[PDB]
Amino acid sequence: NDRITLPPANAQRTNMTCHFCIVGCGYHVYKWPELQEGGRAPEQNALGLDFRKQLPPLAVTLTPAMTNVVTEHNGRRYNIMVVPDKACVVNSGLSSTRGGKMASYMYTPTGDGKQRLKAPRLYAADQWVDTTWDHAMALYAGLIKKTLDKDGPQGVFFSCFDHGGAGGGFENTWGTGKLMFSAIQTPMVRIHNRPAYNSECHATREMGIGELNNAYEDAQLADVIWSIGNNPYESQTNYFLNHWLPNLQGATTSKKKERFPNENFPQARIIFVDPRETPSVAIARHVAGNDRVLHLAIEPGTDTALFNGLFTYVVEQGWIDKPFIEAHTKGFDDAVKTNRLSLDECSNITGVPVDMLKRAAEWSYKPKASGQAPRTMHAYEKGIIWGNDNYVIQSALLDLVIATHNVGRRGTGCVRMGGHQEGYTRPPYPGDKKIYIDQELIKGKGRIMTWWGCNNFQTSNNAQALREAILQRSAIVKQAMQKARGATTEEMVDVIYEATQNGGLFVTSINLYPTKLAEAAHLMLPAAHPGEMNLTSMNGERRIRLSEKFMDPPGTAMADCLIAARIANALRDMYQKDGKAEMAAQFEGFDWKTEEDAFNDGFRRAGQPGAPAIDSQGGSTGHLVTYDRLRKSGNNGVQLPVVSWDESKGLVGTEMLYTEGKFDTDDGKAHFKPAPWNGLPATVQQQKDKYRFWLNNGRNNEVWQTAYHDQYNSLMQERYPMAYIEMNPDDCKQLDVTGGDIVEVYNDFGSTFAMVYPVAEIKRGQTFMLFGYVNGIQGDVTTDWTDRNIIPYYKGTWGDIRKVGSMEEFKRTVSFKSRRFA
Amino acid sequence: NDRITLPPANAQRTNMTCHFCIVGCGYHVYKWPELQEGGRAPEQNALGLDFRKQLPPLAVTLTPAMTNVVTEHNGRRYNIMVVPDKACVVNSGLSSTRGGKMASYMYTPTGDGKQRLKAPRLYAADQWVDTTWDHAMALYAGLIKKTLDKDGPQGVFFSCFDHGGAGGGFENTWGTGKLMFSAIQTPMVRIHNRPAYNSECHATREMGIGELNNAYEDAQLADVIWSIGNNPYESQTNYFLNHWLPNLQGATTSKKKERFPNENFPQARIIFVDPRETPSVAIARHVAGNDRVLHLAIEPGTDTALFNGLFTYVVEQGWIDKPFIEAHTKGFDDAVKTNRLSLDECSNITGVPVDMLKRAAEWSYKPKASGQAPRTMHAYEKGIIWGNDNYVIQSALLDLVIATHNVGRRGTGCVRMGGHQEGYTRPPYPGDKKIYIDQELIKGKGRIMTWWGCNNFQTSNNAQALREAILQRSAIVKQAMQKARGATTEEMVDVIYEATQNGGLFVTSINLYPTKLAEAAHLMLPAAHPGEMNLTSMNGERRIRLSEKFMDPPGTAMADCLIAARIANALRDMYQKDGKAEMAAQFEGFDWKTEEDAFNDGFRRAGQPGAPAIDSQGGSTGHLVTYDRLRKSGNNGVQLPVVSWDESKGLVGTEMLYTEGKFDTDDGKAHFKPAPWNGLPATVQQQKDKYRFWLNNGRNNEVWQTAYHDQYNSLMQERYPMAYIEMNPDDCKQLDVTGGDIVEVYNDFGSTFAMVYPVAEIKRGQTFMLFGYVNGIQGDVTTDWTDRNIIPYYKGTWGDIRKVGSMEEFKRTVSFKSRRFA
Amino acid sequence: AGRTTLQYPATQVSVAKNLKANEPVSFTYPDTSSPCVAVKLGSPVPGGVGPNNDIVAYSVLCTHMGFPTSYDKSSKTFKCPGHFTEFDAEKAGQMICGQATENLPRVLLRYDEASDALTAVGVDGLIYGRQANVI
Ligand SMILES: Nc1nc2c(c(=O)[nH]1)N[C@H]1C(S)=C(S)[C@@H](COP(=O)(O)OP(=O)(O)OC[C@H]3O[C@@H](n4cnc5c(=O)[nH]c(N)nc54)[C@H](O)[C@@H]3O)O[C@H]1N2
Ligand SMILES: Nc1nc2c(c(=O)[nH]1)N[C@H]1C(S)=C(S)[C@@H](COP(=O)(O)OP(=O)(O)OC[C@H]3O[C@@H](n4cnc5c(=O)[nH]c(N)nc54)[C@H](O)[C@@H]3O)O[C@H]1N2
Ligand SMILES: Nc1nc2c(c(=O)[nH]1)N[C@H]1C(S)=C(S)[C@@H](COP(=O)(O)OP(=O)(O)OC[C@H]3O[C@@H](n4cnc5c(=O)[nH]c(N)nc54)[C@H](O)[C@@H]3O)O[C@H]1N2
Ligand SMILES: Nc1nc2c(c(=O)[nH]1)N[C@H]1C(S)=C(S)[C@@H](COP(=O)(O)OP(=O)(O)OC[C@H]3O[C@@H](n4cnc5c(=O)[nH]c(N)nc54)[C@H](O)[C@@H]3O)O[C@H]1N2
Ligand code: F3S
Ligand code: F3S
Ligand code: FES
Ligand SMILES: [Mo+4]
Ligand SMILES: [Mo+4]
Ligand code: NA
Ligand code: NA
Ligand SMILES: [O]
Repeated sequence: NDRITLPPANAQRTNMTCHFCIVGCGYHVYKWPELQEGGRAPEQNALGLDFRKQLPPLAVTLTPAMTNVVTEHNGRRYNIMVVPDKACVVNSGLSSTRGGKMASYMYTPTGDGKQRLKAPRLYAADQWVDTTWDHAMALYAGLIKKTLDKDGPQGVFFSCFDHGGAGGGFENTWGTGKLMFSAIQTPMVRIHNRPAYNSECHATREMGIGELNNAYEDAQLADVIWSIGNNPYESQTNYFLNHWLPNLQGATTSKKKERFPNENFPQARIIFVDPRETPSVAIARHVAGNDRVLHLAIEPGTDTALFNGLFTYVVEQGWIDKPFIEAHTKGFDDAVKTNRLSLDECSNITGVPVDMLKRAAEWSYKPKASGQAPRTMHAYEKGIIWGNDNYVIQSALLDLVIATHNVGRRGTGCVRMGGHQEGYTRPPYPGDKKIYIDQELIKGKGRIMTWWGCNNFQTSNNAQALREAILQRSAIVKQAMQKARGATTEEMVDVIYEATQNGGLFVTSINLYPTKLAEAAHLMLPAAHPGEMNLTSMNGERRIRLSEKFMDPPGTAMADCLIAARIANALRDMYQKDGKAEMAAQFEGFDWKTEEDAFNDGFRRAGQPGAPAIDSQGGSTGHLVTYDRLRKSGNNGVQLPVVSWDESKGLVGTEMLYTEGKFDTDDGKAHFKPAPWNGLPATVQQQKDKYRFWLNNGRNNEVWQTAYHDQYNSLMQERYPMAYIEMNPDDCKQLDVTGGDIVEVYNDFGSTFAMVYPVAEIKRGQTFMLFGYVNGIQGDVTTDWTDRNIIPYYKGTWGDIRKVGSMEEFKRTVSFKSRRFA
Repeated sequence: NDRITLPPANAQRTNMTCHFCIVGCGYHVYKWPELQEGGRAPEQNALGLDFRKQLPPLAVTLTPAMTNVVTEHNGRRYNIMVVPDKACVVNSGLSSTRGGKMASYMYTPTGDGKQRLKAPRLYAADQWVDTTWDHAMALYAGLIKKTLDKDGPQGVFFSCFDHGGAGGGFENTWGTGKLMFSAIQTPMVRIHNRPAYNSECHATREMGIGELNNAYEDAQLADVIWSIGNNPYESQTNYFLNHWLPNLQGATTSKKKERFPNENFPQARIIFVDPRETPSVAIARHVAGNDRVLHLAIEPGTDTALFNGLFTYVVEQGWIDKPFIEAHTKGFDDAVKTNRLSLDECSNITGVPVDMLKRAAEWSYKPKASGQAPRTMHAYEKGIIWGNDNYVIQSALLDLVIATHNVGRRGTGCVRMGGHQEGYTRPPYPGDKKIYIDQELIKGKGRIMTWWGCNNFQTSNNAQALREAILQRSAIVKQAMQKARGATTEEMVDVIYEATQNGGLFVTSINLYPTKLAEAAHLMLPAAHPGEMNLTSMNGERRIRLSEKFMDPPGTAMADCLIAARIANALRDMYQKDGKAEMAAQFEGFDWKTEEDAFNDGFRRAGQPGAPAIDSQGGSTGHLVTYDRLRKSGNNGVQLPVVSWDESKGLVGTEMLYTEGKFDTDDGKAHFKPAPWNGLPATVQQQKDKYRFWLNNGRNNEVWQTAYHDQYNSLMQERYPMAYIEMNPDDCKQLDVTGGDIVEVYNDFGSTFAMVYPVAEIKRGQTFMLFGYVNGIQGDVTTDWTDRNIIPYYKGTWGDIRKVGSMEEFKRTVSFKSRRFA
Repeated sequence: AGRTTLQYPATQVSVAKNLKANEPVSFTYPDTSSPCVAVKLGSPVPGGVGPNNDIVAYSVLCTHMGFPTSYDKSSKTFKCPGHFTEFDAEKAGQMICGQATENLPRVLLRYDEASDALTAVGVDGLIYGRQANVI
């Protein structure tokens, strides 16, 4: 509708980091009784804005989607307004479409959050019902205990978030990790986005370069930005908007010159390595001109060849830092030999013309006239992380970066752009092997599987094999449960345990919402998100912020760290009752009343005297951070690691990593690695050999992840009622499809469905499907293939397309117009 | 919140009959553009009410729940206000809590109707996706056709509504019945509330008395009202409020006297035959005094004994109409012999003291001082329809009524109170046998099952056996579908059909909502309810009204009759294509563009020259009813059957049936029937022998049916988050339960769950559980037992009760205070 | 205007310590045609005010068809003589059983520790027979 209730001048104001992407944009949450409002005069409302007359452009970001009315546990009603902080350095008052919806996605009884989990849910053999928390713990802890006593920890499976922000963060990763690893001590654990306990960044870390090694200010200071496997307007909006674009526009030139009096700073340029022409390519060309953008539209999976050709060329031209290499690196001469690739071979493999390869090197590595190498920030994400051999691509890319001294200089960095926020503090993983968890589950292993803060039915690789197996195993438990009548909780535990000896699996989901996991889950436990709890996390430049609690969770929904404590204390109590003092002792250390307690126990204990082994993004100075100190810091927080604290200075942190040439390896040097080109994996190549289309996949600007909130939003559902597939118009004509037709996409791995979205910029025999979605799951057609560390090539699959027919309704209501701005 | 938008004086106003119960209360729907409103002055708003000052009691029924904002297919937003008609004779401006929410339960994208089915949904082996109507028809018609060609009609199953109002009515029952019976010609059809193609009222019909034989005005004229197996304050609210209570209060005395100048009319009295003390009993005591209410608190299942003892006694006293018996009945002397039972025997079986038995006969049957028998209306519902041997109870009851001439006299009637509204027009059932459909399905019969406007997962007798079987058979089809890749619709039909030869069953639901049927369904089709379509139906006095369309359905949702036409035309086209002219001809006669066409083809054709056999509650004068004539009638409509029409008079109909002593039998006489007392059925007696509690079940005032809308209403879910079980406080103490504890309820038939509701009025070893609900399905513990016509004894089951635990959140938010007003 | 809120009056009811457990006080809010009750329940409830968080207040007009309801001290409910609706005083006007489609409206009370005063400051829910709570 057509009006908004303004926040009163004296309204309560708390800090809130965005729930969603890595950028970690700062917001303020205004909270006030429903029957009060602000006046239009700027000094009579909390915004300080003059609503007596039209506001100019950029004065505010404020829509009805940024407002709500919450009903608290006391039954009292409060207006809320969730709006970007103008003085936050991250976003400077910018809000993406995703963060802009936070108010709407706060829990209310009648709004978009109406189907929030509010109590334990139990599938009692043949129907969903509520149950109590104590019954849920008796069943869940009971099973875990039984499994520990009979099978050991290897019978207990998890797939759990390791990330930051909403459904993650330092309190939550500690809580879950302490439970899984210190208490239960299970190695049968995967991560939300990948099917083993591993890293996205094995190669770069082992080369001595952690993947978040710079500041967002570095994107302002760069001569050149590379965006490799990365659609940052859509996936990291406000980093792109607030930092990248001002550089491309010339707004940061005078700051470069002030820092470096004796260095030329040409107009900044941008290079995209992406098989696909994305909105980010289009918008870059709009802002900077076609002459300052290079789209290296590589063949899918050919990143390694690209970087080996560039590395070879910059070495042959001598566009490298030989003093840097000599003082601070190891293995260069070996990498020159193993990685040798001519520009002609590079061009044949990539499909990129030799002139474009040479130009990219010239922009990026050839000394400027003043003598200094260009400041080239190399930013990468899932196009290579989920690319053709995660480990080898990073090896090849980092070799280029290290040889060109593009780490440790301002305006440089070889960095992840990131996904979620970060907020990792955990004990070490208690196994000595990587385990492909999905494969284990498919093969019939484990008694109990918990999805915690994730939904692999929508997001696993080879997701169809996964769903099939889980549904069937779930059904066996359902069938066994239904023969019970009048059983105690203990008897039920035995019935379910027995069913798991005959192929069954007990499935638990700890979540905000039922999700598609409800098709298989036997138990669902209600969690709480930021604003319903305090939560700490850091963004892509390691900036740690506290998100303040300002409202109650729905019903008995709890902070994930506190659910973990609940589980630990239930297990402890069972062991104490069973007279097993040693097993009880493993479940000590969860005497937690609030999320802060998890912060004190994890983040703040890392590297302290008498602490156990803790792997924390805070490092050993994490104890200097407190909730009260973060509050005083505001949405600016501090860049980790913290270097000092006092009352007069606040938290003082770290802008850029590796500025003195000391890397995270045994000898302090960065290590070059061999990067062989072996083509595509045979599993993926077999799909490519049999089927017509490359089934690229990934993000839409407007849709967040598995659409857990978005599925309930009427605007989102009207815009994207179904997952879409970008198709070349000529391919469309060949298949007799147009916008709003439905197609089956299929291969040897699976079958799924999408609505057709003709896109002129898509190449013939290539496609692009929205990933993770609630209607048409893309991942059914991804292969089982992973690299050496069990990293999937999610961006590597091929399949055929078959027309189902025309969805008239989609044609009447959905725009199929171009999403590439020109 | 704290204000309402008034309808402008010139607002559009249409007629709507309440969507829900039998009473068929009249409402007006005001529709106007969102940005307009009425003035508070009475002549400046559509209600004609003065909102410049507080309104007095009874002036209006108006809350925010009675308002909404709809978004039409053109994108334009309109205020709606759905309020009771003050001049409708049925309700005189009363709204129940159920009808009062109709505005809220209209479809809007953000409201309670947000999850309405908007397009065909398909379970594509391992995920829910949208599909097109044409693909849906190809798959569904394809299957039906294949089954017809190979198995014949016996392979095609339905459970379908037969009722009136929302999700029924004359258009819809004709459409479905023509499809099932004239076109497909399947006998494998059950009804929404019972598991065969039968009647609730076989005995009374066969004895020559259709079950809706009076007017609501008859409740005003009666000396005595019996409510047998009937909770009418909760189940037929506004008939009780607007008709019964005015009689008990003495507001109708002067009207009785004006009609019958030489007849005494004592203060009216009311008799309840119900094992349970209900709200209705309490409220009758409050209004009439304890001295004018008799609660015959029979032992469960003993109604036949009750009526045989009363019949015997009134015969022995000579409190019968011997001239009526002699002129207008057959078989009396036989029934006196077969049904003979002493008041002592009656008292031993029923548990009702002999004094109370005598008093009920004295109030009801003993001549008044002026010479005339009391005018005693005998009203019955599901306490006896789902009672101990449906056919025998009606035999016993009707014998008492006929002998006492309590049919055909004003102020009398032996009538159903009713459930839904009525609206039946169908071809005759195409078999010569009753078939227990659920048993057939559980035994692995049928290729395809369609649930149409019903949800037997929540409402079958022996519902647990049903769900078990259907989920497993559904799983077989799901498993077979998932091996397909790139299959045409025709190949998929063969895949599924093959799976059904290995125990599978293809399941379709045609609904407003997914419901629990989504756990098994392969296909779901969107329907439209009244106001999104035109719809005709009649209430408990046979008063037919038209509910006018005033808004669009969600997405591509369609009237059920038009869904039936869609199916029939798809089948005809398939047959025509396959060169099968004879088979194509069976699917003629569905050339329908609007619901009115179904009205013309069914209701209006009954009994006309060259019409096929049609069974219609309109009778052979149904052709005199048109939509335009009903419009002119208002919410008053006309009582069926219509006797005359002209332009100047309107529709003139029938107040009471059987006033000349001509019954619906071969000879025109009412026929007495033998009513043996044989105890409880052995299957039920075995449960009673094994287990402690009688598991009575039925309605709650606030909850409608399977809570398909109510499940989305925040108020309703806060009130009744779980199905509740009324238990005696002493029984409670013995089980250590109180309000808000959860219990398992269980027997040999199944296990289910309920929240404990202590109720002082519940007898020891008796309970009462809400039926049909979305959280804790009661029907799991009902037996498979049915009477000779396959009518279940849903109110006849026993089971034990076990404490699960305390739900602290239920204790915090749910009232466990008394629902029996005093 | 600007304004999206109703202009509620601030009306003194009493000081909290004058209220006896389960002894209803009558007042009018937000004008003399809107009868209301405040009661000390004797035990804390969600959203209760005063020293023992147990004082609650309501409009007494039935939200069905507007008859003044009566406070029953034995059940702590408001009962309507019209069509027998009953509302729970301890569950923020939740309808126990009845024909209404709206909870009994709550009168929002400020409690000031410094003065012991209870002031009616708003209404949560719509009062029967009114286009807006404030006429
Ligand atoms: N084909 C294909 N597959 C992919 C990818 C790809 O590019 N292609 N990308 C991968 C990537 S990068 C990722 S990150 C994964 C994402 O895979 P998932 O992690 O499965 O998906 P998300 O939507 O992040 O899951 C968050 C879930 O947690 C719930 N949730 C939200 N907040 C909380 C909270 O506070 N607590 C709890 N307990 N639950 C909460 C949400 O409702 C939702 O169910 O998908 C991966 N899968
Ligand atoms: N709007 C929105 N933003 C999000 C998310 C979201 O769901 N919605 N999710 C967040 C998360 S968890 C993550 S992980 C990030 C994802 O951020 P990105 O990785 O930026 O997003 P994607 O769409 O998965 O993929 C990036 C690009 O990889 C390209 N690509 C495909 N195959 C190849 C290949 O072989 N090589 C190369 N070089 N490129 C290839 C695709 O064409 C695509 O444009 O986004 C985060 N931000
Ligand atoms: N234990 C026990 N069991 C009982 C009874 C009992 O007393 N005790 N009672 C029995 C009785 S009397 C009854 S009536 C049954 C009720 O059993 P059902 O008929 O299964 O229940 P309803 O809730 O009436 O079913 C209506 C369904 O149709 C949908 N619907 C609503 N409007 C429409 C529409 O216009 N078109 C279509 N296609 N769908 C629509 C609703 O969303 C819902 O799923 O339960 C029976 N079961
Ligand atoms: N509020 C509301 N009203 C509705 C409905 C709704 O869901 N909610 N549903 C509608 C429908 S479809 C129907 S069928 C009607 C049903 O309306 P009713 O049949 O009036 O309601 P029920 O609660 O099913 O059962 C009636 C009474 O039967 C009693 N009873 C149990 N066993 C026996 C027995 O052996 N003998 C006797 N004499 N009594 C027995 C129970 O104690 C109960 O009070 O209600 C309609 N009205
Ligand atoms: S608003 Fe949120 S979605 Fe990312 S761009 Fe900013 S953190
Ligand atoms: S309003 Fe509705 S539910 Fe029945 S009592 Fe009336 S027709
Ligand atoms: S006027 Fe109060 S229950 Fe109807
Ligand atoms: Mo990610
Ligand atoms: Mo019924
Ligand atoms: Na699939
Ligand atoms: Na069950
Ligand atoms: O019914």
